[PDB]
Amino acid sequence: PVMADLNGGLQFVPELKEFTAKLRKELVETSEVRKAVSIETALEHKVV
Amino acid sequence: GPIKVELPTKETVEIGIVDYEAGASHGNPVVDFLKRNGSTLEQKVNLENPIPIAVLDSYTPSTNEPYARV
Repeated sequence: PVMADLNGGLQFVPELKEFTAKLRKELVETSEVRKAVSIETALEHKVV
Repeated sequence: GPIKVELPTKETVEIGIVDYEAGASHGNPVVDFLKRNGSTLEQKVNLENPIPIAVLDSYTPSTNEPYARV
């Protein structure tokens, strides 16, 4: 019986769960911050 | 105006300034932003129901000369 590992080296990263959570948190935070800043800039422009 | 932070002792201490300056504009964006996001702190706090005190009658004088002079 054979065990093929087609994992792409994913096992070598330490704390893969926490690192993936950090990546998702960074992307989500950047997206939400940019969206909020854009909305507030738009509202400031419209009121001005 | 000043921007202050609420310390753990419920004391507001200045930590910044709001300083908005603009030429021709249709409104003040600072007030709109604060109204939309924050909450308004009203010093006056209404009671659950009004408490009537009294209904009083006052007769206005015929002549306004003494009040005008005083």
